[PDB]
Amino acid sequence: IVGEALEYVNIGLSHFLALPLAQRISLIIIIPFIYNIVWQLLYSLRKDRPPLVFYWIPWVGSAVVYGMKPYEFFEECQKKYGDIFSFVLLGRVMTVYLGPKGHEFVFNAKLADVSAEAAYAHLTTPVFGKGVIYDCPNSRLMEQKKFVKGALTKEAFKSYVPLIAEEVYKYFRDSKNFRLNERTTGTIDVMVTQPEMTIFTASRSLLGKEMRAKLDTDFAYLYSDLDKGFTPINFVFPNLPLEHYRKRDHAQKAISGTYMSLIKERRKNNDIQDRDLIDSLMKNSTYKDGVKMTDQEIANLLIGVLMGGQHTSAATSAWILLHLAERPDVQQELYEEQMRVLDGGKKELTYDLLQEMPLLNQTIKETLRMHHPLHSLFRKVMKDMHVPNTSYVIPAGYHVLVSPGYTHLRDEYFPNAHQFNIHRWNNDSASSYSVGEEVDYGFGAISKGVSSPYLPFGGGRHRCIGEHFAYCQLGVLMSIFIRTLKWHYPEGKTVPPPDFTSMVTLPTGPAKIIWEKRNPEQKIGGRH
Ligand code: HEM
Ligand SMILES: O[C@@](Cn1cnnn1)(c1ccc(F)cc1F)C(F)(F)c1ccc(-c2ccc(OC(F)(F)F)cc2)cn1
Repeated sequence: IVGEALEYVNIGLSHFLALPLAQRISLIIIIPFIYNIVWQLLYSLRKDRPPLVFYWIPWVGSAVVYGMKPYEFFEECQKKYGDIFSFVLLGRVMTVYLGPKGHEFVFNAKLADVSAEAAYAHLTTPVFGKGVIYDCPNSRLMEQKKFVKGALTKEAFKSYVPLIAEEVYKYFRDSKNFRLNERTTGTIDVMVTQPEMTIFTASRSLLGKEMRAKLDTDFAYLYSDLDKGFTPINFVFPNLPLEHYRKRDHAQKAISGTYMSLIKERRKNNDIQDRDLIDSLMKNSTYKDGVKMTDQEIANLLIGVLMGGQHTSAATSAWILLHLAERPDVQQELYEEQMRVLDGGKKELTYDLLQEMPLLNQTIKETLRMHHPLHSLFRKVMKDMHVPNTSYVIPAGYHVLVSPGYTHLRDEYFPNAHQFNIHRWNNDSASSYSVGEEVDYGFGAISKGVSSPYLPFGGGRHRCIGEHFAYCQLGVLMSIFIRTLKWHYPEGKTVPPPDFTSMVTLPTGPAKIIWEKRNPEQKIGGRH
């Protein structure tokens, strides 16, 4: 008789349901925690799965450790388990593939194996709007990137350079952080100054003078609100009945409206030229199946590209200034190059002259190596993936995580990886370099191999299309900083650690530098 025993199963369940509320609430915690521990131990005998990082708290997983310092988490995991390992993150299973073969396994994954929009849609769509980037099929994204890249040409960069330089000189003249006509030395926070310079220069060149002029009004409040909405909290809390979210949503509606007003006002007056990205998106924003982007999708794609280039470029800027601020030898070297290429300052900065400043371009290159703005890129795995040369299978529903920024800081690929050395790039000062065969996913010919250990702009179909614009912008910025100012740290200060819980790996604030004018009596002309 085990019928007697199955009777006691029923009896035992009734006694459980009659336990005090003190013991049942403690059991609604103990039973998940123990089953979590038993499951992991049985999962560790699966030979068709990467090793899984142990963790106590269910659902949360390695969240805290990974979120606070992810490169140190990866290196500990890499020493324990090798280059392929999985870890649980706020409900998901993330399979990291570290190193250049992980660049290949993720960035070059078949379109049917992995989805970037499935990983990112809740991150970006609430900020940018609907129908663009990750709120549309991949084929739509590929052509959207063709549209934007069609405004990012050599000829456009030759007109952006004097526009960007004008904004920098105006910032030095008019901003309270400088006032170079009035002050010859001062202290700035680079996390204050660089996001401002970045949007001022990005607005003026990409969006035009009307949109730039709007940031001198109360309208700048809306960019701030929108900017605050650009956060990784959206991964788990995209829309909450909270106040930050309404200012964010209001700002998205208000900013896309301004852009549409200009779009419809320029099409009504047929004022459609070749000035800015707006004119280009107006002239060239029809998919190859003949559907035209709407005015609203055009404005949402403007917010996406402006927001993305905003955070990457302003963090990089801030990092270039923070590193140079303890390197007066590099400032000095960079300044000699300015004097040589620009005839002691008697030549006007041009896009062409920027391409003859290899040390300045190497400084950007070296900063992006040490401070890759994106420490982790995700795809959601759609179909079961076999990891080559292993017995590993990554089942559907997993995420794959690739981290070229980790590889940038490994000694085995960059000698003395943790030293800032622009001369590691002597005779290799180009933003990036397709080391062979190319391929086109819809937005131009890019590198087919993505095995490079330096991948600041990723690779494959989801590869950045902003790299030439960002060099142009940073190039002009830094060329004017160098020529105008020396700068250094307050006493006993140094490079800050990155913020990895943020949207980009920007420096922990406040990060102050002291500036002094090279020519205290030089004045900046124009009215204010
Ligand atoms: C220092 C500056 C920048 C860096 C290091 C950078 C880095 C990256 C990386 C790593 C990716 C790949 C993301 C992924 O694989 O999930 C990417 C994609 C992209 N970036 Fe950038 N970015 C920068 C600035 C910009 C700028 C200035 C623009 C446009 C003006 C831009 C537009 C884009 C676009 C459209 C994509 C495509 C994403 C996709 O296809 O899913 N970025 N960028
Ligand atoms: O790729 C971006 C940024 N980007 C690139 N180029 N310019 N901007 C982008 C792409 C196309 C655009 F049109 C605009 C745009 F902005 C992005 F999609 F948003 C993006 C994707 C992922 C993350 C990320 C942040 C934190 C993370 O870490 C932890 F721990 F999870 F929080 C992990 C991942 C940040 N940004």
